[PDB]
Amino acid sequence: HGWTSKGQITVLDMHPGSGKTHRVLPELIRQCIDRRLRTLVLAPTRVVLKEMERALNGKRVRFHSGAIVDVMCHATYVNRRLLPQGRQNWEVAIMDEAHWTDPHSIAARGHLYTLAKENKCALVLMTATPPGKSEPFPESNGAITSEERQIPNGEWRDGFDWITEYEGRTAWFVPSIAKGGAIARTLRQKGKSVICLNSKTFEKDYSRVRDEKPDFVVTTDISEMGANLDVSRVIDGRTNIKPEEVDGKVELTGTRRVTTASAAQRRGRVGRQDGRTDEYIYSGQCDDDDSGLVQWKEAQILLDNITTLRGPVATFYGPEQDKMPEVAGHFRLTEEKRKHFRHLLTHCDFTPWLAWHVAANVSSVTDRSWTWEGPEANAVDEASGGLVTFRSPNGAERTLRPVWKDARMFKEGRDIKEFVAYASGRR
Repeated sequence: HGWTSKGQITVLDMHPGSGKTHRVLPELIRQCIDRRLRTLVLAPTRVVLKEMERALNGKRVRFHSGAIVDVMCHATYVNRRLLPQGRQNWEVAIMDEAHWTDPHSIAARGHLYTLAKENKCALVLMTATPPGKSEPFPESNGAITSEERQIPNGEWRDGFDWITEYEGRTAWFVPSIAKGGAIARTLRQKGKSVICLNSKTFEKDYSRVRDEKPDFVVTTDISEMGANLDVSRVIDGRTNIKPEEVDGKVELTGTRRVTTASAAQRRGRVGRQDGRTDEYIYSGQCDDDDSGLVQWKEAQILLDNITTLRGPVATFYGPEQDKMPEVAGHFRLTEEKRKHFRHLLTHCDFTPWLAWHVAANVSSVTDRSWTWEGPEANAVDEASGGLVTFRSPNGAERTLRPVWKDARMFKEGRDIKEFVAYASGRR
């Protein structure tokens, strides 16, 4: 009765240096291929999928963009299950970097957990910070000196000489793309090479880190899911952006303290070379209560729409179930509305929150009046001056003013011009 038995859940929590990708994953897959089990492997990012492809060199595996092993991203798995026909089951599921609080990652591990509890598959979660109780300063075979210092929260001129006098390469974690922009401006002004990694740039620019060896990588939490930045120092203000639903709108004002699992992953970027002691420089405390974030509602929206009313009630993975904001099934859509939802998610780059509000409520898929018929206060500032305006296909001038306002559609990685392409009926 081993790890590939239907209903077994294994958590592999090993640190860097224990052979996870190059020794442990290829052995897990060899056993699955030997036992002729249909096997699913989930990577968080295409970057990690490329590493797996190298580690699984010379095995019979299908990588998504004869084989009984399928390797794909967390998000690809969820987006496939939103299709009527995308619902074949695997007998063994292995999820890498399974701590990610991206909504698709939460719903993926919730779904696989639900199947494993109904004895439909075996589940392996691989993460150094399994969901549940975390420690901020885990001991490993890595050497890390952790020290608390005041850290700039934006541009600085004088002081903080320890930042620029350090010899060797740094990863600086920032709460948002905007804050990262500020830090990168000052670092470049002071003669340092900088690469910015975030939701928008990670998949394209991660490879530049190995190639260019910049003095600083200025990174959002995107780097907490398997990024090997080859740095000797982490700078960590221990903050993140706080997307939350307030008065029926998604807001992006100010910040929250990172979870302990997040602080541990940020610290976890260093300590990778046996024999070398690295630095983790931090400011302030962690906060484990992230239950107020819109990510839990978004993950329930996805999980509700990749399970059936007939199939028994789905849950988030073990301890995350306390953070499911409504009774399971609450956000389930009709086939017809789920087709609209999936289109907005996959073709229009909508957030789950906004794709759900639109698909659930709008009179028809080809209506765009919801983008200008909202309350006055839902307008968007235009960089060039005034409020954002566009022309409908009928040629009428509109002021962008959506019925459902999600601030994430207008900054933090997304351009207003892509949303105006939707609203103007060009997408």
